[PDB]
Order: sequence, then structure tokens, then C-alpha cells
Amino acid sequence: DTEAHVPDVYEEVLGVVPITTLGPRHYCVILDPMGPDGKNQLGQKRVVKG
Amino acid sequence: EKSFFLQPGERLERGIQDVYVLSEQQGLLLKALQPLEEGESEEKVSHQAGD
Repeated sequence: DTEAHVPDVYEEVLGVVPITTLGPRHYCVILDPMGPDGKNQLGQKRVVKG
Repeated sequence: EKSFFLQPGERLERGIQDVYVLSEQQGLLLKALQPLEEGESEEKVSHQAGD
């Protein structure tokens, strides 16, 4: 979207998140991931690999 | 015999160590930490994950 984003007056910077990368032999269990609605499906956990 | 530049963000795992050299009396007991070792080498045998 924007490689250099200026913190807007309407935005507070909570932090910067490093990319979580899964190797060819790796999986992670994402606690509380969104569905397609963009809303946090808490409690759930989605295993992501590959 | 390649020679490149460590690009921004890249890093060597353990650096330039050596090539693995085995004679008729030497072997390399390997564990395939990833499956689908089909075209990895000339053996063409598709080693699974960890065999």
C-alpha cells in the first residue's frame, strides 16, 4: 500500500511487526485469526504451513 | 565456484564451511527434514519427510 507511511494525525502507531515467515519445514498456529470478514475470530486457531 | 555479494537482508547460515566429500568407505546418513526429494539429486528417488 505505502512503503513509507507518515503517521497520520488520525492514527496512533501501536508498533511495527516483523514478518513471520514459515520455512519449507515449518508450521505456526495462529491464535485468534480473522476470517474473510476482517474480524478477529478469537479462540480459534489456524495452522499455517507450506 | 560461485561468487556473489551478501545482499541486503541475506545472511549465511554457518558461513562457507566445506563441501561434503565421501569416499567408497565413507557415507552421509541423511534425514530429509522436508518431503519430496524427487529431483534434488541424480538418484531420482523421492525421499519423504525424515526417512
